[PDB]
Amino acid sequence: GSHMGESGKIDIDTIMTGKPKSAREKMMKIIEIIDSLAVSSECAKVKDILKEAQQVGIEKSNIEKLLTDMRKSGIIYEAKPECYKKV
Repeated sequence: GSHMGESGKIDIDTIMTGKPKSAREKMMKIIEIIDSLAVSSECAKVKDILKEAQQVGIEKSNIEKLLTDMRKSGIIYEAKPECYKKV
């Protein structure tokens, strides 16, 4: 913005150095939807992520294995059935 800060102990560089941009292009998109849905919820319903991510063109098989990778990696968590929140 009018200033910046660190991404944290993880960045974009560490991804794009060993993955195509499609990694960030999806990763960021998923967490954007999760965080946008979570912005006044305990969690984002993956039903809603399934809606909006199929609208950005992500496949439901993608969304569900992506969400799975994310919760299992610690990029997000569940804490409710079918409802996930950006870490």
